[PDB]
Amino acid sequence: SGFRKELVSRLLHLHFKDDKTKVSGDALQLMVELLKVFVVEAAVRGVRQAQAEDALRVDVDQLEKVLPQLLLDF
Amino acid sequence: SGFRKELVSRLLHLHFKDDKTKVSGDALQLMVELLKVFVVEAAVRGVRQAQAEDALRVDVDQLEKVLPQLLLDF
Amino acid sequence: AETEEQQRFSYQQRLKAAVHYTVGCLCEEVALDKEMQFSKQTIAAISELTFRQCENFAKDLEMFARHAKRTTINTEDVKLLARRSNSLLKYITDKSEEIAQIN
Amino acid sequence: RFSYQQRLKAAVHYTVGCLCEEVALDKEMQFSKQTIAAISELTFRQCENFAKDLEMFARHAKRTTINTEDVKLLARRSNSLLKYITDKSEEIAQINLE
Amino acid sequence: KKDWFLSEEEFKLWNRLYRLRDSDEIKEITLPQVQFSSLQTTGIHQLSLSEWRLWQDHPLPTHQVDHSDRCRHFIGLMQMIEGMRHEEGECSYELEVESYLQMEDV
Repeated sequence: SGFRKELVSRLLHLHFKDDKTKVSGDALQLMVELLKVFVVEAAVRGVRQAQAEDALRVDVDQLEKVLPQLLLDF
Repeated sequence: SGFRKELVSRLLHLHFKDDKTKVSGDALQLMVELLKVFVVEAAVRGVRQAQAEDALRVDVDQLEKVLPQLLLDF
Repeated sequence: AETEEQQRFSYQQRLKAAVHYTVGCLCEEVALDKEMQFSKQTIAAISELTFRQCENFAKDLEMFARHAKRTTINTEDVKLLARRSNSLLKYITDKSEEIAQIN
Repeated sequence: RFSYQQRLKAAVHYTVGCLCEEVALDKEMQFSKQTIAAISELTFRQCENFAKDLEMFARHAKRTTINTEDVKLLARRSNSLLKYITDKSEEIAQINLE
Repeated sequence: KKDWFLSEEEFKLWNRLYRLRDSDEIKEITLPQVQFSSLQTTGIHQLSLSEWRLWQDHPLPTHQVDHSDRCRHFIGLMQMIEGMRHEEGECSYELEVESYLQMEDV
């Protein structure tokens, strides 16, 4: 799967401070990939954390322990 | 009391990838101020946490609690 | 004002829902790969995380652009979002050169 | 003896030690030896991020010499930080001019 | 304005007041130095960003530096996580959002 150029574009324009701000086609397409990598990194770090705890599935506890760093690496 | 511009200048140059990168005298003065703010911010926030626990001294336990929100603020 | 808020809320939810649907799919693949499931609450958290993270990306891109005088966000501001990690930057730059060609 | 890096860190460590001493006297609170060392590590690493970002921020505006704008971009996330940095620039502009 | 390096006196002060030693309980203090998973001790204290997570669903005291946006996003995320930590059946977030899904966006 993956995000769509249109969706990602609506998520960015949702937060821009200057209504004159635009996004190039390549930039938007690059973001689609970046957002995908972000989601996988979180999901994968979650697995790591849970495995380091000998847990069987990723719950919100393991996801919490990887949050701060995940936000700092971005 | 604070960081010497001579040190900060060598602190930054240590991490530049390009041997041409330079730092304006004014930006260097700003970076001297920035580093202080960060140290004092961490120290005081550690203090506020030792106070909340009615401890007598700020230990790494008190520091680690304010860490995520500290790093995220910078 | 009471309709402008309800409108802003609906639209937000529309976007949240799309992110959430997508996040669920991406996590589905990670589950198959690493062979381990995610609680429904973990997926929902990752979704909200991704949603709010888009705000950070957006406001940064806009400023990185204005920093280079531009009003239009291009491919090199996106790269500035991935500076923290060398491998990350390398991966995004690898995908960037790829897009450029065909695009 | 010491690598150029170790001496940079010891210098940072000592400065941090003095700054925590002021805070200790002002706020009436003692710092553990380990806590000061910790803040020293945070600071030295925080400086690596600042340095790399300035370089890229500058190179982003096609400049080779990091300037005041690059520092303001560093503090973009905090109103307090940004306010101070901009004010500092002002005080710096006044002192620089004259 | 003096040297970048510590003077004789400053170095003596550092050695006996601040420098960590092998005979100390904590010989060294390190920080994560992290990795990207998807793309690929003793006397040593690794600073943790996750051990005090239950202190994180509330905005912490500030001195001179206001909390940033991403900080508040983080706090709000920790709050959202607390609310669905003991669920308790179908996800509250799922039902809260699924009714707004438009297949066109996906």
